[PDB]
Amino acid sequence: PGKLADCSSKSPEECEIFLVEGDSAGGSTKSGRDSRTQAILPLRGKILNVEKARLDRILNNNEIRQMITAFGTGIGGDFDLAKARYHKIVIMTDADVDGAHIRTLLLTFFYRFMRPLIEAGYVYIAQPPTGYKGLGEMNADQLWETTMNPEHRALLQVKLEDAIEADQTFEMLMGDVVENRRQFIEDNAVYA
Amino acid sequence: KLADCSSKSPEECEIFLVEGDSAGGSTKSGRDSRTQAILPLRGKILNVEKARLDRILNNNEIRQMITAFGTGIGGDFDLAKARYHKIVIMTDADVDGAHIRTLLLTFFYRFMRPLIEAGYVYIAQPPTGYKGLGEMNADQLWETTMNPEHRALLQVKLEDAIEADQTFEMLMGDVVENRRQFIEDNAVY
Amino acid sequence: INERNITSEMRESFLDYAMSVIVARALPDVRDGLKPVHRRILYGLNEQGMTPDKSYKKSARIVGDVMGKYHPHGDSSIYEAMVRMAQDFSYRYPLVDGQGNFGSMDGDGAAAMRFTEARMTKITLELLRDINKDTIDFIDNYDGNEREPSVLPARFPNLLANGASGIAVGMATNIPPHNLTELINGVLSLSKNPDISIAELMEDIEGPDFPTAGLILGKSGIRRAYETGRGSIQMRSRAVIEERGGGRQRIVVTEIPFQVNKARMIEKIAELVRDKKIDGITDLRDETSLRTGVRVVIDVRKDANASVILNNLYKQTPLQTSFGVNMIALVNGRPKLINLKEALVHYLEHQKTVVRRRTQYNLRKAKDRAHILEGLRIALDHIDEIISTIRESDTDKVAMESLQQRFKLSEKQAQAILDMRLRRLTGLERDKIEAEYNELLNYISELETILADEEVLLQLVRDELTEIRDRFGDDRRTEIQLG
Amino acid sequence: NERNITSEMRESFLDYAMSVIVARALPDVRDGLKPVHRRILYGLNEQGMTPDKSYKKSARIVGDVMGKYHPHGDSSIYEAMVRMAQDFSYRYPLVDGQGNFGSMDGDGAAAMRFTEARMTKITLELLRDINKDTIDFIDNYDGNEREPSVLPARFPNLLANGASGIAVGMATNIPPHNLTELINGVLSLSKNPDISIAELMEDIEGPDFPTAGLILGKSGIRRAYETGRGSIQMRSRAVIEERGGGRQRIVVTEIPFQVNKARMIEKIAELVRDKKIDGITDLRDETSLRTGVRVVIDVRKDANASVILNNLYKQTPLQTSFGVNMIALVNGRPKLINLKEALVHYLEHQKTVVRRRTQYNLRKAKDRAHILEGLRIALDHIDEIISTIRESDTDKVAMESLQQRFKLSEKQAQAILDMRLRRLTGLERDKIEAEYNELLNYISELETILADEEVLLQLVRDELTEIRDRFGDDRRTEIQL
DNA sequence: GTACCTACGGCT
DNA sequence: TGTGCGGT
DNA sequence: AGCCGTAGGTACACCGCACA
Ligand SMILES: O=c1ccc2ccc(F)c3c2n1C[C@H]3CN1CCC(NCc2cc3c(nn2)OCCO3)CC1
Ligand SMILES: [Cl-]
Ligand SMILES: [Mn+2]
Ligand SMILES: [Mn+2]
Ligand SMILES: [Mn+2]
Repeated sequence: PGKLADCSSKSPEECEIFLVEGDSAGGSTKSGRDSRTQAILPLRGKILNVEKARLDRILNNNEIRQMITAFGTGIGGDFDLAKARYHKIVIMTDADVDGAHIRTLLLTFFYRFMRPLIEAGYVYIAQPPTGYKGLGEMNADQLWETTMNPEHRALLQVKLEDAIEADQTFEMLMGDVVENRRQFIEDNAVYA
Repeated sequence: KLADCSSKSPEECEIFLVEGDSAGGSTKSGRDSRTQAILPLRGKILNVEKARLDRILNNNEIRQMITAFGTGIGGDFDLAKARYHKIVIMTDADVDGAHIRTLLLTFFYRFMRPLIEAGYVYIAQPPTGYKGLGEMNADQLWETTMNPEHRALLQVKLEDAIEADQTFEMLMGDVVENRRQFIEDNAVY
Repeated sequence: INERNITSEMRESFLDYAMSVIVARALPDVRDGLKPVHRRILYGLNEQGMTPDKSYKKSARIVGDVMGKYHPHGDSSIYEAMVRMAQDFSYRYPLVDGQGNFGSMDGDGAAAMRFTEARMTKITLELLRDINKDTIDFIDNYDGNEREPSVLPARFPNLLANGASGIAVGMATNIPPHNLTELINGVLSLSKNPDISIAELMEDIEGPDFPTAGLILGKSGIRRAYETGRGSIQMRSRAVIEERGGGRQRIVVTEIPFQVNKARMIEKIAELVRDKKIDGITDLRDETSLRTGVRVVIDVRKDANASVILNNLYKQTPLQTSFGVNMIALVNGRPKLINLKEALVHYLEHQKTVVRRRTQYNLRKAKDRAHILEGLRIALDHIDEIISTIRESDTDKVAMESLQQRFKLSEKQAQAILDMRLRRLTGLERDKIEAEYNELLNYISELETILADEEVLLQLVRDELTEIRDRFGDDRRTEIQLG
Repeated sequence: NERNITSEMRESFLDYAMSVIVARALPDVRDGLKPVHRRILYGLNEQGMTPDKSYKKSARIVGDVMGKYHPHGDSSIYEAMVRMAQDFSYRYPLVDGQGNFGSMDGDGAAAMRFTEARMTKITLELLRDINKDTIDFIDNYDGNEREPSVLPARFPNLLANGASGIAVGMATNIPPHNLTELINGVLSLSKNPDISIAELMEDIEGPDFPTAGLILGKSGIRRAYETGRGSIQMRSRAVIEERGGGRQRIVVTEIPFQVNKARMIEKIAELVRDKKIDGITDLRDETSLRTGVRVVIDVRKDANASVILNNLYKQTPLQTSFGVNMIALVNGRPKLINLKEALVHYLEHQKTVVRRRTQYNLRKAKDRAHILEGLRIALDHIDEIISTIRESDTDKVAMESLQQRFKLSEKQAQAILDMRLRRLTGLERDKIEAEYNELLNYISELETILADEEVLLQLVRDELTEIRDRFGDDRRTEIQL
């Protein structure tokens, strides 16, 4: 990918790819990272919701294509874990409600097109500090220390514990039927 | 990008060349669309005095003006095919608007010289108090600058083709020193 | 921690986003009719003193101030929201007075924020009126460095007057604009009869009133929308058939439906002709001008029936368009589908609270001031002793203590006395203070009369609404044809 | 209503050229600033965005500057502010930025909606005394505001941070310099108006780039300082070291000023790829926040690493020249100037600033002492003062009676009437007296300065010396030969 | 100086 | 001919 | 269909000069 700032090592076991929202966050991330083992892929805003889109639209989307090319595993039936270019795919959206939305969109894509990547424990969620509108507001050393430095960071490893329940969760939250999503909000919304 | 007029009779039609879409919107609302066309141009236009012919003919803004005027260029220039009898340069009233005006005049003089000779090229005079035509309301732009009843357009006249030739070369050409000398000789600091 | 279940992550992250979009982005509050970005823009204008009597201020600066203090999002979202509030084809009662290119009915956007300037309109002063009299609750802003209003006093029924549209998560909203005279008359009828029916309210509120005028076909869609919060309203352009010479005719359109892009409607008609999906049209021109107003001309072929052509245009193009009413607003911080009466009830209750709270604030303020005046009367009546007390004191802490004990003064009274400038000792000041004191005692009584009688408070709300109606109420623009 | 095409071209083009020259692309010799930078710093000053305060959002700073001072695009303003915060761009950064402010690889800053900024401590020295009638203010572009024609600039900023600009008919390219050296140069000049350029070069060794590196020889520097123009050869800091197994690598830790690191690396990659350079087996940018700049060029076993390095210098930006062309506005006109001229105009600016400030302080101290004399008379006769006010029906009558009875000016009478009763306490009366006594001493000190040009000049020296001691730092760029 | 993707619901 | 930086 | 309106993102031209 053109936007991919790859790491030096070619040994997947030790390499990590950080997915960020754009170049505002990408610049801080690029300067603060350990370029030997940490690659950065800045992504262009709200990610296509693959649960609502058909294949032609998905495969022609630039951000989706970047992620597929960078991970090197192929997709769906042709997914090959052995070809993964990184053993940690780290979601590092900005610390705002919209970053949470982008995270659900990315997880939707991984779950529907690269499920074994999740099953293998290769998908992580970074935890940048709150109180910053975006990573571009953070200095490179603060980003490194709080979020990317393995000596201090707290990465969340994404776990798939029940596939039937996950299938229903993705369909309900991200699918085309508004009513079930409205019902979920109504049943779970705590206005306090 | 062209917002043409209703009439298809060149004798009564006018095309206003404006600075950016910001100015385009005010202009399109305020005009008399029966006889006034608007072509919004994106920023500083190519300096044709310094550019190669291939780059000139390939430039989007240059192409849009040629297509709009309908006269063709250089040796294929047919004054009879002009779609407007008034080509009005309306740039924002300040130094960058002045610069864009010199760039437009350079293009017209080198590629559509008879258009100038026929008296088809005019300069609009929008009021000085706004550093952009997008700051003005549509009615004020109409009243002060586009309305034939009150506007004060300047008709571009060519008086000496030799002196003009030297002026375009000196001001717009690739030799910096003559431009630096002209500035030094004429600057009133 | 270390691990995160995918299902739990999805449910929690998505709910977090959905709730935020619902309660703090895409849906208007039932009380002031506003979404957060618009409320922050208007509060920003108020805080920087950008009132209708002051010169226009640069749009870029307004947006920068709102962005830094209240709204931690993109400059484009803020500017575009501001621009719409300034468009007379978008807002039935514009809230922003714009200078420069603010976009057109053809979908032309506004000029870059660097070029435009803006200020509040006069009616916006009514949205902000009484905001500094403890009428509404203030909250901390996004970073804790500022205070912002949770809702505006909204001295006119803005939700219904200007309407709202928003696409949230799990739901959306579509509330059409209304005539301010009609709305206030409806609120007044309601204030005199809690049991008023929708049909009776419709004697005041005939239906929507679009800034773009036009026609509404029938009252069925309107009636259901008001009864249930949902209904389809058919909007039709204002069109007439007229002669154009030599026995030929043309259809002339002078008003179009709300939210219809004029240039796009024209391209759709042109498309229909080009693809031969409509018969009898020989020319199509947009003759709209600032002087003549909207004027779209469709030439008809000699001897073709112009009314058949017009009817076909209504069926095949946005010349006729429906407004799908879906009245969702935040009620007590939660989204709710509301009917016409429920919208008016929440609005009236907001007005009662605003006026009640203002009266209470004015009362606390008047009593505080009366207390100070009492201390100043004592100081002036015993000025020689007050001054010697102060001169003998090494610190003002000592002066404060002596003043309070010697003259039976509170801390606040003693402070006001120490803050008094020598010019306050002039001969006519003692009477000037006495006059203010007497007026204040009367004022306190008037305020206490209001807070002691719910009917007096309610009448004060009616009078204030009536004054707003007389000053800002205007004629109906949209004609409702039966049907 | 007819316009000759030749007259139109000449007048419109001159209008544009003159404006770009005096009000856009060229720096003022006195403060080293162009209009956009001056307006950004003035904006920071007026919005109280000092280094002891929290960072302010960039979008807001930019919106304020656009409205009040700079009638141009937000991007020109923001990008100019961004460069002022980059330590690889400014030898003494003028803006303290929070967030992504770009990098040596040409990555841009984050959008202005994300970043925050405030003044750096050294910028306080550019603005110091600006409100003491030290510099002339002018009407802003729309007549609704006032802006500074020039900043007091208490350190030689033109030379310190340098400048580059493309105008019309001319351009400018002034390299940055070491602050300790420049101030020592100004100090030397101040003691000898007839000092030679060679003599000034005992203090000012040559440019000092924020990116360090090396300069080759002194002849290009000397020519530039003598005439305003000269070519200065810059080189990266590179060493040859072993890497194991009898192999070597070239390690670059400093690059030339204004060279994009990523671009320089791709250029080397391109030369290797197209086989236009022999011996390179790997190329890695190992730069990190913790290790600093580190570009590694692995060399094939047994190949001469020094030969390869000399080839990289000939064929890539690893070696780059800085074409000095010292053009600045002097008395509002563009002028090619030498090192001494640049320093002479700066020094004169400092003498004028300090003189004006001293004159301003004297006027305000005399005004305030006049007020305190009024308050002291009031305290001395407080009983009568009170009686006079009490008998008076109105403020105007009280004003007239105070002036008449106590021989007070109108300003004194108004100050007495404005005095709060709390000012009558023991501590407050003493404060009035103490402020007056300190003020008489201060007035005496100011008069001394204004009565002797050598005392004033010495004060300029002392203030420059203090700035040198607090902000002067080590030379970064090594001048070899 | 501008034009374009994405989520979301409803109809030297 | 590409690149440094204030402008449309 | 693609339009409405708050949201998350960001990419390409032009002028002017002087260097290698
Ligand atoms: O990334 C891209 C990629 C492509 C592209 C194409 C066309 C195109 F137009 C654009 C593109 N873009 C971005 C975009 C161009 N931007 C420039 C800056 C402009 N900012 C206005 C502003 C904000 C303020 C302010 N003043 N003015 O004052 C203080 C508050 O914030 C917004 C549009
Ligand atoms: Cl008919
Ligand atoms: Mn973000
Ligand atoms: Mn302009
Ligand atoms: Mn005395």
